Amino acid sequence: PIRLRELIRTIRTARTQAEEREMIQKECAAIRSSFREEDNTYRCRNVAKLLYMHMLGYPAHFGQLECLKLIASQKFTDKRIGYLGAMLLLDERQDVHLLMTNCIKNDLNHSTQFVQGLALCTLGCMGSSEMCRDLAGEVEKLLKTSNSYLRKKAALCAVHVIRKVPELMEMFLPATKNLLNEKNHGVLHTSVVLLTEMCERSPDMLAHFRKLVPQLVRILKNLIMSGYSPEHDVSGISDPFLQVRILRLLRILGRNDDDSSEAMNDILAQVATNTETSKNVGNAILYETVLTIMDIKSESGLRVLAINILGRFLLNNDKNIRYVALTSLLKTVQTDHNAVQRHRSTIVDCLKDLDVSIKRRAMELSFALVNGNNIRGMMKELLYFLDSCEPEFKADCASGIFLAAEKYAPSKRWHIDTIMRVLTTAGSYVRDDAVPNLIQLITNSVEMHAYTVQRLYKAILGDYSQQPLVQVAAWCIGEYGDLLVSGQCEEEEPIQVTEDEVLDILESVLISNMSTSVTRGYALTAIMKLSTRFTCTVNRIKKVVSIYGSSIDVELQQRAVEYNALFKKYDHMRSALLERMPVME
Amino acid sequence: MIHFILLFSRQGKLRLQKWYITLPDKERKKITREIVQIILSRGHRTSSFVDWKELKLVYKRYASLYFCCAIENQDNELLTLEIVHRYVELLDKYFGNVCELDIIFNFEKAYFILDEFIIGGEIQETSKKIAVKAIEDSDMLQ
Amino acid sequence: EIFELKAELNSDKKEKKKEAVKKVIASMTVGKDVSALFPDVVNCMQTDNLELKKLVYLYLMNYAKSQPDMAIMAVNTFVKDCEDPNPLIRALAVRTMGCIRVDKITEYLCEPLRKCLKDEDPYVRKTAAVCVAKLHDINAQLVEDQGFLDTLKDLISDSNPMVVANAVAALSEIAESHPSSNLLDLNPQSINKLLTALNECTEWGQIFILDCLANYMPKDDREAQSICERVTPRLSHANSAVVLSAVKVLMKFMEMLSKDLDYYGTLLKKLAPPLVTLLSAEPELQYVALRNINLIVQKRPEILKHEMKVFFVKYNDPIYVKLEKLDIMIRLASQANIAQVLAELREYATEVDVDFVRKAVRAIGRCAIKVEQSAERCVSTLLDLIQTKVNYVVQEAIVVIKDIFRKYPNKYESVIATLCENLDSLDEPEARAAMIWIVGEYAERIDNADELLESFLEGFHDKSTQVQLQLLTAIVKLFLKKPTETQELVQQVLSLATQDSDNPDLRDRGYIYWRLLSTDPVAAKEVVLAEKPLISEETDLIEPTLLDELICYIGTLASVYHKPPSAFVE
Amino acid sequence: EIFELKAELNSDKKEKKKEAVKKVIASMTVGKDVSALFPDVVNCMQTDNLELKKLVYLYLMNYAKSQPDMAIMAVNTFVKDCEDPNPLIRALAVRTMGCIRVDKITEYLCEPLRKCLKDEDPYVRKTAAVCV
Amino acid sequence: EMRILMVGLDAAGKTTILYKLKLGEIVTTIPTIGFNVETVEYKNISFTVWDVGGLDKIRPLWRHYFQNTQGLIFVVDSNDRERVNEAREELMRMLAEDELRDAVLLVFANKQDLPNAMNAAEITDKLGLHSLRHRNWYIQATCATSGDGLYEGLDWLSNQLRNQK
Amino acid sequence: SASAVYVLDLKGKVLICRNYRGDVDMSEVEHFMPILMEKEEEGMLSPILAHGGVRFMWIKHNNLYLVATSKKNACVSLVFSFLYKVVQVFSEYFKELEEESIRDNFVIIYELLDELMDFGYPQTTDSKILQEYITQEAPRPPATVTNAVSWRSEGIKYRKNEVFLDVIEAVNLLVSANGNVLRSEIVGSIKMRVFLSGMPELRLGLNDKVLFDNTGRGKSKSVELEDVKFHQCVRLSRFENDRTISFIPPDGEFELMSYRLNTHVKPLIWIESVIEKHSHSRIEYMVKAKSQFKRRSTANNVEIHIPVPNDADSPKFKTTVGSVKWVPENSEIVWSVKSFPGGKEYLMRAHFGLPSVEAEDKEGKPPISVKFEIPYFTTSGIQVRYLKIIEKSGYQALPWVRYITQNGDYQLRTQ
Ligand SMILES: Nc1nc2c(ncn2[C@@H]2O[C@H](COP(=O)(O)OP(=O)(O)OP(=O)(O)O)[C@@H](O)[C@H]2O)c(=O)[nH]1
Ligand SMILES: [Mg+2]
Repeated sequence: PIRLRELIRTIRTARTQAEEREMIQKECAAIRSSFREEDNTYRCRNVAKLLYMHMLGYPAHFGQLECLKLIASQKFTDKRIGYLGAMLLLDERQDVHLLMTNCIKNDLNHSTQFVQGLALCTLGCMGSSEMCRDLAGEVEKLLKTSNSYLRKKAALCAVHVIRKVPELMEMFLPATKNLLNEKNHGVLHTSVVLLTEMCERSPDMLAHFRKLVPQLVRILKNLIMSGYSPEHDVSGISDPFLQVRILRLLRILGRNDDDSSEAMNDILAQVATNTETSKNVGNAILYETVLTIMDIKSESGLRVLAINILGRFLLNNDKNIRYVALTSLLKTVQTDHNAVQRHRSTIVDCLKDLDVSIKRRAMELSFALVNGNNIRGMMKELLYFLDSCEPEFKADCASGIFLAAEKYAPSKRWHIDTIMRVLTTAGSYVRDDAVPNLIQLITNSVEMHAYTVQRLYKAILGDYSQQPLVQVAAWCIGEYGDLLVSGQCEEEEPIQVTEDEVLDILESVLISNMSTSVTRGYALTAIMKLSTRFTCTVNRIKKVVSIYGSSIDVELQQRAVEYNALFKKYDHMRSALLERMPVME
Repeated sequence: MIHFILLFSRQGKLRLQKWYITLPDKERKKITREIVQIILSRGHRTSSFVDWKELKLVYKRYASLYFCCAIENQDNELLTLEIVHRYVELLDKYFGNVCELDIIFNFEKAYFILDEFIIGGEIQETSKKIAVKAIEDSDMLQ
Repeated sequence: EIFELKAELNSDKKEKKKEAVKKVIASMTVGKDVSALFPDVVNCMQTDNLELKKLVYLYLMNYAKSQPDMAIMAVNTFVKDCEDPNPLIRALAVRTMGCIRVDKITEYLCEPLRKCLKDEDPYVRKTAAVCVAKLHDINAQLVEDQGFLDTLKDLISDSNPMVVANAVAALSEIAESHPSSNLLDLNPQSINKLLTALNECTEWGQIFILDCLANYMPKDDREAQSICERVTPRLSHANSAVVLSAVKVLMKFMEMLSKDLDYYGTLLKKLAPPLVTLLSAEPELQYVALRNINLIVQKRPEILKHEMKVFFVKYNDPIYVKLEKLDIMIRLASQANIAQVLAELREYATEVDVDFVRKAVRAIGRCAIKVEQSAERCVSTLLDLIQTKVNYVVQEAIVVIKDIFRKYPNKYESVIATLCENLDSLDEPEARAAMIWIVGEYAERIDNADELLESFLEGFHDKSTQVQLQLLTAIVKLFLKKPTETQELVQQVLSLATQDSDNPDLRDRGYIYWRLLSTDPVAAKEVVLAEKPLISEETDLIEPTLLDELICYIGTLASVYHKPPSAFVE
Repeated sequence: EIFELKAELNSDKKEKKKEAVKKVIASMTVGKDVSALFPDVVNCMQTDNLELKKLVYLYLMNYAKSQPDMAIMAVNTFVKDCEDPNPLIRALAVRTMGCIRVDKITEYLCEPLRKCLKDEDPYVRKTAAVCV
Repeated sequence: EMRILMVGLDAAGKTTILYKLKLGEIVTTIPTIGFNVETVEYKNISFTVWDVGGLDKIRPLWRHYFQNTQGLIFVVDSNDRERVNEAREELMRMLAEDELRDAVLLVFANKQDLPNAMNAAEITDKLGLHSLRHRNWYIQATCATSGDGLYEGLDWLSNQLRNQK
Repeated sequence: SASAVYVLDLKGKVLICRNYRGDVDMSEVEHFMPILMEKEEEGMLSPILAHGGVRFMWIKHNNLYLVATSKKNACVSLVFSFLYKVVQVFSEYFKELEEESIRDNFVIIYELLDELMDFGYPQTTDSKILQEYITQEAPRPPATVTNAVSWRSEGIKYRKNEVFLDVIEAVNLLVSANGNVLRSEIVGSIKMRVFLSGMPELRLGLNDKVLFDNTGRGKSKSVELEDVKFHQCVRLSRFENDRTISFIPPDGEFELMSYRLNTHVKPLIWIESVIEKHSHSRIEYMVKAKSQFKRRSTANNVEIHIPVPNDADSPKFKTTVGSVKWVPENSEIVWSVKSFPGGKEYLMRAHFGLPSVEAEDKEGKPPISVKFEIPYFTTSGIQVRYLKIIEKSGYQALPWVRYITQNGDYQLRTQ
């Protein structure tokens, strides 16, 4: 029975983890044989050493009985370490945490506010939804009291029981009424977090809570005009935590209301001027202000000043504020789509930043910055950026180019030009989900498949290791070989479409192990398609099917058998079912 | 909503973990080792912001010991840095010139300052005096 | 800080400059940038101390590239120190001159190297022989211009076979660096001289002079046997590296022996107990040893086809040895050793290493594929491993029993009566679709095949392409097997496949199945219910043209990787 | 070397100036000439630590003669420390004031000595009697 | 966090307003021969105060805090027109150092209860504080037993210390 | 063929580094430990790592990673066996091989790495001859460095002339959980301590089956040498001719021959045990240990290890002969019998507890490994016949021998 800090020094005197695990299991067996004696005196430090093992990640699953026993103790420190072990070793899926219900319930009825503080603490940190339905009648009872040490814990415990049971929030509506003049700002902070949560959950609660807008307008005006407080105060603001929470409750309320949005008009006009962009905190205040402005249905004159704020936030050399300004313009995409578009050179300039996050947010901001006019010039630098990307940006950029091109394509020719340029420059980095999207849009095209599939064959002759490229290309060849090989049933004057390497490129994909076997599924599907699309060179692909009948894949063996039966027995049924596939949406 | 709180050293040793979302221990080690690998492999002019798995992750270098959280990606981001700075001042006021060994030897007191400062992921006391006073009163109960 | 060290260096006392250069190489030891102290430790080099100049040569080696312009101040000192009564400092300066890779320096480094080739002491001669290959690595055509190749051939024509062995190592390096222009193959008389050089040179030299034999091929039966009779006692050596190269040259030269002569079987039976004994080595050599055994048992499977008991894994063995012993047991699974191998693999799914258990289940499957005799015992063992109901064990066993059913679908119709209950909440799509093939393929002895697919058709549109396509094939096969019950099922899976799904091959196979069902559904009894041929499996025997190239590379990185050497070198 | 010690001394942390004055009295222990660090350890004297000020009084005793001109910066601190609730620090300051033999200092040292004669605790009274 | 002095001519009330700042009291204070030092945690900034008296023998003893010195407060005595000229010459002797240049000036117009005192403007004229290059100076009317004007000097001093929000 | 021989710490920084060819850049060692953790956590832990075109051949010490880097097709077993010989020579030099030996005795080790290898080529890797001109306490190199016989320098002289032979048995065994033998082989190793004068030559006499078949005396007791791998010093051509172990001995301690054979004799110590694995309560090890060998030999200091559950608690051992220490640091027991005679059976009954809650993962079932040691006994029955000292001076040396039966990996599989 050594001390906790003795085990700390024991593990810190270990260099090798192959020896540190030996030093773990020594004292672990000491704790295990100690728990066989049912000792309630050293149980504090035994469970503490066991939690020190769990913190570095050692087997501590067995010592949860004794955590429950420390919660089932009567001394204060034993209960303290027991609730620590309950928050650390127990969770929702532990399956043994349901025994805490009676103990937390009696410790919610404990005389001390600190033991009730721990009973609210563990229930707010990890109280399961089944435990929420068993304790929320006593959670509100500690909200029916007025102890300012306990009300701040009961309000966020109510946030937790809404978080785990969102159909139990109706019993805290009568418990949250008109406690919104509490002078303790901690209780007031937890109450504004609770109102933000309640307004986030149900629209039926909005109408009860958009009535108390001017009350919290007065509270926020009292906190903004508060020049100094001894506590609550970092960088000269009396509780900016509660200021951001009140501005966030102002952001989610009045977002589709006009009366409450003009009830909060003047305090937003004040805090847009009574902030300070010097340290981090006032920039946070002003950014939450501009978020509140851009999310409510505010006056556009507020939005003039707010876009002036965000143009200043782009100018700040702090990468914090550059991330904030990119997130800012990423938030006000649809709201004020015009005044964000004149930040375009700065948004493109943020693509050359030395951060993964700033390049990511500027990339997505240029993606959301696309309209029906900037599609020409921006996509050139966007694909230049994709060519100058990193392999982690290539999936997101390859998706975003496709998504902003499917909406705002000025020309279906140039649309497929940009798509084919991306399919060359990305290759095996685009997601396979975008491949049926590209297939669906090029079959939504009807007038250009010559220009599509000729350029397809011009590109894919050099490469097949780009896997989604040939995922596109095999279906493209199988559906539009008749437009690829045009009027060439026999040998003519030499045109580059040759109907023998057209089959051999797919066959070379087949023989090569650079093939995900849905490459091979698409390719054999294209082979069976081009027996009717081509009358030029037939009965050579039937050879490929007949020799392919003993391949090692399951479905490809099924596919070769089900083809070879048609190619040898039901040739009259092959051209009957090889019509083009119809267009869906 | 803060989903987790992580405190890992420069060498990668986990000094404090916290989970406000109940995900199992293998997932805990996976996510923890991933985040430790991400932050230790990033420079010093990278805004201390990472968009990692639907989370605008907020970390900060105060010393060799690195601190890590992640707010929900619909909230303000700089206030999470102010939360971590306020908790730094809490550890400095309760411990007194807070060393690494003060965090190493007396980790459970840092866990309890965290318990009396944040439950459920949200700030429960915005005063920098009432919280340390209450934990010194709970220590005064012992 | 470094000015103090340069002031210690610029003094005239031996004990001051000695501690100065020790502080220099101690800063270099942790890797401090002591490159700035180059041209002043150049001056503190020509000393009568022999312990001091090794540190200086270490600095010059570690900073030859660092100061390409300031390094010209050492050539006179090198040609002085190559003129010393002590051969240790001469050979030390020679091996210093070779490792300094600066092309501005090595022009003046030809003639003192030529002189130290012609020295009396074999120590500096075998140093200068390796230094010839060092300079040929620096500048090959300067070595060709100076004619050091002939002097390298004259140290092949030397006595005291350590100089000869370093000459053979240097020649193997230089002829490797050659385009084989003027290839340095020997007459068999110099080869017999190397055979006389074999019982005398070092155990490392006994490797490199066996490395020249990878470049020569004998022309007679008596010549090959005559050299292999003294290649043969090299297999009884303690070092596994001499044994491995001797195995390499014997595998190279056993294609010249008459199999009808009794010397070839003498080579065969005397080779296998050394190959079994090399498994008792220390395990990092055992990894390359198992890869080379795999290279040999593919080349000659008759060697280790009676030694199965030694390829059983042990608990102390790491993952890279336990996974390769499984592959050797695959390459050596025969008709009579079925019980020990299958009970051994039965005790291999009982491990906590997940990938080892997956590879073990795949080994049982490759055993059921490779031999048809114990496919049934593989089926019984794998069903009893399904009876463990460990999730990844079932996720491998479904695919493995599927691939057993693909090769041998014949007498396995009462096995699927258990496989209907196989933890139907299986998650991995490679074995979900495998179980879909097991159901739909065997949908005549499975009576509840419709209602189990109702679980598989619920979350239909987001699983995979493979799982959805296996459902699309297996329901058509089921409905062809029973047209009464699954009349709605084939229609609803065609409606889920054709209309709402945009999965393109799934769409194409759906429209094909629908046009087949609408055109002539009775003709599907010949179209989709065509008699499947015997599936040509994926036989993993390496191409004998490539394998004979890999007979020429045993003990190499290509021998480990089972690749051609040019496939990975740069 | 002593500028580093004066920089440790001119800080504001208790543990830095504490190790600084311990290094000062350790140099004084072997007898190093730490007389040059007089007027700056004069400033680091009025502390709430009682263990620290004994070392400072030891320095002032060992260097009263050494700095006869710079020693005028302690009389206000002595008449302050003779007005303390702790009688140990009062009698300590009294027996410090007596052993400092500088005639420029002892003119202002009559009345707080007279007050500590008239104190209640016999410890500081029997100290002030010897200080007379 | 930052350090500061309180110097000036003797009997000018600077230790009186010092112990007014520390505890809020006007305690009996001798004419200060040695020094005084307290700490005032104000606006979350520990104003570490280093009084040095204005007796004639200890006026040359001012340089031995001027090693590692960040600020300055010069407490004037308004009621002495006879000694304000030698206090001015003493201030000009203190400010004529190549070491005392980070020390911003903070003038405390003190003993502002008697009718014979100057205002917060005539003292600047008698000192000539407008001719101060490299000196952020600020005069402030302070009184001891009321404590008025002391916290305004602390406010301006704290604005000189921090350059943040 | 390595271009740069490296030794890293357990973190990945350079303890000591030694380049030879410049084919591997010195900055590429920094990728090793990230590639080590990257391949290790996916089960691809191999002695050969790769970074594009640069390979990483490595063996592992307790605190040291002997990283051997190459870019082209290096001869691999060359590199790994040279790594093992560097480990053996440095263990001869520095009896503990740690970072205190690297970071402080750095005067000699760079010289050692320069001497053992040039251009990636091992040239002279024997320890005792390298002692004679590389010291930490320099003259010309010895001619034994240049000699064909490069393991025994002339000039060695002792007062007495003694040759100590150590015939050490090592029974390898893998008994399945059913109770049958899967593999009963014996790797035997003779280590010699030779203290002679000058350049002697030694001919070892053994009771070989093949040599007695060459003689015609193959009906008495003999050993069936299935394979023998000798030292370099044994003239192997003469052994191929007529089974002759002809060698000039090295000086001091050296291992002569490492032979291997298969043995169908019953195992020495049979371990039967039943395990009553109850859910969340306890476990029982009713283990018995009988000896199948003769009633004249006594097994010294056996350590019969049974692997136990990891989170067991309150250990109980109703033993008969021999002490138990429960080792939960390795999660096992050590049933130690000091004097274990032959033909006797000693019972041990163990009883543990088990926690009421299960674990997240499984533990595994390691086999039973015991640590017996028997003097004056060879299970193979191999006996040295003669050892003829040949010397130009001519004297009587003292060929002494003792017979030791130990284990190799003496495994018996568990339930
Ligand atoms: N009437 C009046 N007298 C004051 C006021 N402030 C200070 N004084 C007088 O000035 C005297 C100065 O007291 P101290 O503070 O000890 O003097 P000092 O300025 O510190 O000068 P030294 O102690 O010598 O450094 C007090 O005793 C008071 O009598 C005031 O506001 N009103
Ligand atoms: Mg005063």
